[PDB]
Amino acid sequence: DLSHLTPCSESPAYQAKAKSFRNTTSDPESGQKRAESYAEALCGPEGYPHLVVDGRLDHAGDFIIPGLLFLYVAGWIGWVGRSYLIAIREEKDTEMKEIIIDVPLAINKMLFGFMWPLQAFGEFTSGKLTVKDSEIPVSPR
Amino acid sequence: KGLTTFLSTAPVLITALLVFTAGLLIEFNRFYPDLLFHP
Amino acid sequence: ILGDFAASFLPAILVPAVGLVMPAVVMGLLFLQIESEA
Amino acid sequence: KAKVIVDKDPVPTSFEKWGKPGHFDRTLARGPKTTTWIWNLHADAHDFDSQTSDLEDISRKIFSAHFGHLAVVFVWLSGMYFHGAKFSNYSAWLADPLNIKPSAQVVWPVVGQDILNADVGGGFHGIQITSGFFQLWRASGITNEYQLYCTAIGGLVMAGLMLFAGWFHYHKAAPKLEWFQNVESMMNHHLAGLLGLGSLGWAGHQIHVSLPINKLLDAGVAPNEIPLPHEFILDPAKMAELYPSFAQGLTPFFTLNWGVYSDFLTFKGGLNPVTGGLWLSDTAHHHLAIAVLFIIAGHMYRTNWGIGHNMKEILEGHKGPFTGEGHKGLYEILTTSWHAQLAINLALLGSLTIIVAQHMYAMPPYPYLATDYGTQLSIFTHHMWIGGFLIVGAGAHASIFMVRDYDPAKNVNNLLDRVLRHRDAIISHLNWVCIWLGFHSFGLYIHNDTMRALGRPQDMFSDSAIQLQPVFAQWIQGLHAAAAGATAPFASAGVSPVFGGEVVAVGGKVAMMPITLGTADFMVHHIHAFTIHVTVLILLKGVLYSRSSRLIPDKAELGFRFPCDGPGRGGTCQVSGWDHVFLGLFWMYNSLSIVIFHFSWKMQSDVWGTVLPDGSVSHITGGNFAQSAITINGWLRDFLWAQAANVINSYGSALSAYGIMFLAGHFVFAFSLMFLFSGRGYWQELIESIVWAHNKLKLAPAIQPRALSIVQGRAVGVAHYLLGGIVTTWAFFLCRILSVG
Amino acid sequence: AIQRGSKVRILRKESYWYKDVGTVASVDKSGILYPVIVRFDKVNYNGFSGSATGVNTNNFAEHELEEV
Amino acid sequence: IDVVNHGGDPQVGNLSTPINGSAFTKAFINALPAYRKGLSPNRRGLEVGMAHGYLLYGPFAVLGPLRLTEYGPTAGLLATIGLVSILTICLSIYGAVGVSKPTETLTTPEVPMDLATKEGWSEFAGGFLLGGCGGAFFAFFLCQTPHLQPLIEVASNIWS
Amino acid sequence: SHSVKIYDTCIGCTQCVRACPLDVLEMVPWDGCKAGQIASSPRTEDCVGCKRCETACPTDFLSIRVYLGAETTRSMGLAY
Amino acid sequence: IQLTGTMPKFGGSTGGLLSAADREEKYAITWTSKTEQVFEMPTGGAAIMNEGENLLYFARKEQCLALGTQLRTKFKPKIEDYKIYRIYPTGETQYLHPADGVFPEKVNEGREFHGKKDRNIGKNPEPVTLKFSGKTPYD
Ligand code: CLA
Ligand code: CLA
Ligand code: CLA
Ligand code: CLA
Repeated sequence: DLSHLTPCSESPAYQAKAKSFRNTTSDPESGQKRAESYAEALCGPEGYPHLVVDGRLDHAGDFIIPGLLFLYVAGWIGWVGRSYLIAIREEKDTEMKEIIIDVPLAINKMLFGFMWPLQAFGEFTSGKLTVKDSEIPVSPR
Repeated sequence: KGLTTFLSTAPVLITALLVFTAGLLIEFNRFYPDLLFHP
Repeated sequence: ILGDFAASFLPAILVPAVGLVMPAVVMGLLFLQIESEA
Repeated sequence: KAKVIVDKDPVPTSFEKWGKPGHFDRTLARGPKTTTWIWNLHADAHDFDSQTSDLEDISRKIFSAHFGHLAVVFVWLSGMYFHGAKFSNYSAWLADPLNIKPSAQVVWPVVGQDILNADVGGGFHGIQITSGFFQLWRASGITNEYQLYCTAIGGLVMAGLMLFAGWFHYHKAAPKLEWFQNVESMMNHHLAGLLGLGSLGWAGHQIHVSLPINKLLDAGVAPNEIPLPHEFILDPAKMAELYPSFAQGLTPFFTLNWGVYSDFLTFKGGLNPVTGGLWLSDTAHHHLAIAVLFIIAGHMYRTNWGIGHNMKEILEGHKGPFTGEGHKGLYEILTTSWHAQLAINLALLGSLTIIVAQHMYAMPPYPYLATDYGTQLSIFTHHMWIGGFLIVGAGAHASIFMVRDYDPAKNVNNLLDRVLRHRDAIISHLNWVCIWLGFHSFGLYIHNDTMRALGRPQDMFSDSAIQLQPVFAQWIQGLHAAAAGATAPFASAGVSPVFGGEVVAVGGKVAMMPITLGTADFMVHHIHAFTIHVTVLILLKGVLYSRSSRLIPDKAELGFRFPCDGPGRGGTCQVSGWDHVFLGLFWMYNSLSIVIFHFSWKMQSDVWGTVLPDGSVSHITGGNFAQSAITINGWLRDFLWAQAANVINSYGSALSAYGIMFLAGHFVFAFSLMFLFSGRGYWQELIESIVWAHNKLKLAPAIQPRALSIVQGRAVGVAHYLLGGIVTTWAFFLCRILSVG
Repeated sequence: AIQRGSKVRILRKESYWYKDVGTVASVDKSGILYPVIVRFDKVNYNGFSGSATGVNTNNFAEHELEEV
Repeated sequence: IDVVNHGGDPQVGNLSTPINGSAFTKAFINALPAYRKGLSPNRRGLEVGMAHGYLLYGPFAVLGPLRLTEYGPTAGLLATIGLVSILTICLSIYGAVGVSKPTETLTTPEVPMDLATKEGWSEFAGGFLLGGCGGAFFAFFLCQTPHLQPLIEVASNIWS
Repeated sequence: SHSVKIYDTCIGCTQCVRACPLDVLEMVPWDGCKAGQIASSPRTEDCVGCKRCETACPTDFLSIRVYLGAETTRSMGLAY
Repeated sequence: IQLTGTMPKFGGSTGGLLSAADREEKYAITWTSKTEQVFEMPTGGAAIMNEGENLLYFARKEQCLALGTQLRTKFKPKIEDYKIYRIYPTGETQYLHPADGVFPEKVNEGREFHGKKDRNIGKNPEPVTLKFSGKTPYD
């Protein structure tokens, strides 16, 4: 239940720090906005917010939402890269547009890269995502 | 015509991509600063 | 400086023997061993 | 003999080659089959000799690339003047230069970097700059930011003009090969026309602009009631009310009555007590004297009219018994090889930049330069680093000359042939003097560590202990302190307060003190000589053994830049001339780091500090160079541990970017050792393991991933090593001196 | 079945393109040990350090191959 | 006029410079105890050891842990004796391994044939021992008997 | 002395012999190649081990292969 | 045998013969030229190929073939007629580089198979087979 971690509003070390939060942007009340926004976290004896990473809810915003957001964005980047790499193979001049990127193909790969997990599941169930161990270069033992 | 091929090279496009990504992150942390976690 | 332990004169003999005398002997003997022909 | 002949439109201006990388090399044009193509694209982009075999095309490329480099430098200079004009407190600094720090860069508040805007005075928040631009503009007579804005606009116009000239001299009217071979005209126009006319124009500016504006500034007039420099020329009455020898015209110049110009052309010598800089009358007189001397020297060489020298009969006549044939072949060497010219020019520019560093600290040329310790420390450190880099590049290009441009047919029994013939006697005696200097410069420190550790303070090499007083340098200091009035009878004071005299102090801080030399100075100067000698040993060993050795006799066919000849002959690793530059970069790092450490400790302990009202000087550290700069533990404790208390406690303050850069340089130094220690065959096998995992998911790249080559691995390691160490020392120096200075 | 232009997979373990598919440039009919010249899309490691080029063909035997 | 010539054979890796082999360095190197024509071993070694033992009572007598103490000259003598003994052990084991004929250079066209054998290098080592002990003791006696001898005050005021 | 071994996957391109700096290698006639020749290493006691022959070999894995073994005064390449 | 040759006009260097050349072995290269030109020694510096036949001594075989490569390539008269010998201090001379009289890159009858394996390099025995014996897996 994390009795050692108190909420930052009830913690009497966070309230001493929260007066002297510096402004980060040009907004004059940015320190006060940070102070009110970090009060819902858990603070230790230092008076600083802590993040609990075990997938629980009311602390899913620490890791689960940023983690799923990164997984979507990184899957977007990797899937668009893999799609471009596959698309530039079977047209007999691949190093030149590996080094000088074909922009009209890359734009069509990028803007249609939002549906990366559906295409990933389709290629996984279709077997066209993973190359079989026979048709692949392997170093000598 | 030969200029668009130079702009389609890997360093020019990676520089444009990194400047666009850094600008997007900087413009996000200006308007919405101090996001340690999702509330 | 001699110590309060028993036989305090033995550091005054063994330490120069193990630090100067027998390393000179071992390097001379090993030099003759590793540099002799046949 | 010297005429202008060009080819009209030799290279068309088209963008078709912009989209075809690797066009300059035949091997780079087949296409990127491996990732080594990408690194070879940048490694051989400027090597114009490997691109074309015709020296005329190489010289044309070099001449047109110089204009692009000058355009880049002019963009940089215009950016600095624009930052002074728009984002600086220069107008605030001119009012109160003793309590307002120079700042010329504000930091945008998007994250918590708004703390990096230091409170420097006058209601201005920004980064305290240490470049010395503010003192330079005060010595230039610049009073308002509009004069900086005009100079920034002029810098942009000049940068565009240099870009247009670079396009013009490669695509519209490109000079022939014999336009470059007549170095007689080139050197005459660089001595008289560039250095001579440039210093004459600056002497005229310092007569007409810098001297009246700076005399009104030192007299106590605020800069916004100080008249602009053009009514000093338009109205000579205001110019002649101060320094009243402008009442008479230019006729005493032409009747050789130069003595009446003595009020504004002085030879005072010392420092200005008001500002702490050199007298601007001394600088104007100096620029006039060297302008006349350079213009005279620019009439030495025969160009078109019979009078003059040809720089060959000078070389032909210089021959002795120990050499025989002499300098025959050297004119053809320096007029057919660009690399020999770069090796000479880069060595002299590096030693020149080191001279600039060693001179501007002792004779500060600018008002309130010695008062701001951060500016003085930064310009000394920066010019030492630039100078040492240029010297190592000179060793590099001498090595490139020896395998790519040296011809044994033109060099029989001359100086270069005989240097190659007794290179073993050169390198072995240099090796001996390096070993001797290492023992009798570093073993003194080791002995001092041992006797200070063993409780033997009387057995050390100290001032209280066995003394090692530098009697020759002290004798030379005594000669310079007594030089004014005895051997320089028309100097008011010495050239610098370093050699003797009194404490020159401005405000409450010391401008300069006498710098007494003791046992610690002797020992650290011998370490300086030792490290310089080892850098000379590695670079000169790379030069002399560039073509051949007892190990690899056919080493010129392998080239300048090759990794090794193989594991044979015991293993011929790092045999090339490039790898000696690679090791000499580490040794210039070591040398110049010890130089700037000696500077940053000696000046902080014995020169810099505050002046008590009683008259004594309380220094920054407290004069601990006499007793702690004789031990490595003293250098670790009283210099590295003690003075880095500012860079590590800088977090949450205005100098926290320096602590960040301190840690960042530590990271890059540690990151270098992955490339320096490991080898290519580990990483190629690791990339082979990664390629299969990419092949498993159809992620095979068309350009096959290779590990970095052995020379590129060494280059990446040494570049990261130098970057991480230099950034660390920059951060440590600047955060220390922005807290104690 | 080994003829010029047929795509074929390498069975030499030590080859760079072990279990990789390349085309046949020529097959020699004389009595030599490795008559099948096979050219590949990728390039070998071969070359000096820093060399951007490498070989992409080699001779192979009949038993060192399989037709796809 | 080439003052820097070869030794008569250009393809040998050496040069006959003024310092190397001109007129005054061929003599005085051929006339040192090593390379002198008429001397036997245990006489070359005697002369070399006497010179070495005499010179080595300079950085032990006034440069040591006891140099501020009246036992300082005696400790310097003992240290010189110990260094001469270590060097004699080094010479003895160098000979006992087996020596070749010494290197002939431009300065020394004739090297001592008597030092090309193990028996000659044993005589050289014994002569070095006796010479080193004699030279160290002679320098000790000369430095000790006036008990101040203000030439020792020079280079000890320097090595304070 | 090093062991320079030439294997039967040799195309007889003679690049190893021209790349060899100490005349270790030569060409002998051979019926098992299209070029009609194979490399041989008779005076392999002169091999320093530089592997310039292994650098110049155009086979997928090298038909000429240097094994660094016992070190002599010629394998070290010592002028002294 | 006995090496009839005159030495090129060289000023003498420090990279030449050391003490082991007169005690262990030294090497020689003799070559005939019909013109006088300038060459670079592996010793260091430049020397003069005088008219006629030349004899040079070196401390290594690699220095002699580094000279022979400079005699073959990079010269317009294209000198191939060079012979390399080994001289032991006993006096014996062994004729080394053009043993058949033809260069090794050109095939010649009368040369036998040295170091030739009638097996693929991948078809080599494992070291675990050859444990505790003098035989190494490349035999
Ligand atoms: C299409 C691009 C792509 C894809 C999807 C993959 C995917 C893979 N890589 Mg990666 N990688 C790539 C490019 C790519 N990589 C490049 C450019 C580099 C060189 C820096 C590497 C070097 C590399 C290493 C060293 C390792 C991986 C690993 C892996 C695996 C785990 C993911 C990971 O660790 O990411 C790590 C990703 C990086 C370190 C760099 C990725 C760079 C960007 C994000 C790639 C996408 C941008 C691309 C340049 C342009 C897209 C094309 C566009 C024009 C449409 C996974 C199979 C690991 C593995 O084997 O796990 C099984 C492994 O150890 N990769
Ligand atoms: C990486 C290159 C680099 C960088 C970024 C800088 C940057 C800096 N330099 Mg520097 N410099 C360098 C290399 C570098 N320099 C080299 C290679 C030299 C040797 C020529 C110098 C010599 C130099 C001097 C002498 C001074 C600077 C100063 C400056 C500072 C202000 C710049 C300015 O406007 O000064 C403007 C300064 C001047 C115009 C005076 C320079 C006039 C010199 C004496 C004439 C040189 C003529 C010619 C170009 C060289 C010919 C060489 C000859 C042997 C043939 C700044 C920190 C100044 C400084 O520290 O002020 C606080 C300063 O006075 N530098
Ligand atoms: C007047 C100055 C001068 C000039 C123009 C030359 C000219 C040249 N040099 Mg160089 N050289 C010099 C100074 C000079 N150099 C100095 C100062 C060094 C000492 C370090 C050397 C050492 C040297 C060697 C060792 C070699 C050359 C070679 C080259 C040639 C091609 C360069 C190329 O294409 O590489 C372009 C490569 C780069 C631009 C990469 C540089 C990467 C650096 C480390 C980064 C810059 C530092 C920066 C502040 C880091 C910021 C990090 C941040 C972005 C994150 C060309 C003849 C090469 C050659 O001729 O090959 C046969 C060669 O191998 N140079
Ligand atoms: C602390 C680190 C360190 C040390 C000890 C050395 C040591 C050496 N370097 Mg250096 N170097 C280093 C790091 C180091 N380097 C690294 C990082 C690189 C960069 C890549 C190299 C690469 C390098 C090159 C490229 C060269 C050297 C050379 C030298 C030698 C200079 C001659 C000298 O000073 O002799 C005196 C020795 C010392 C000062 C070391 C301290 C020894 C003390 C004073 C004496 C103590 C001995 C002790 C009493 C013995 C009795 C103990 C008993 C139990 C055995 C010396 C052996 C140069 C060389 O060999 O030519 C001369 C040279 O060419 N260095």
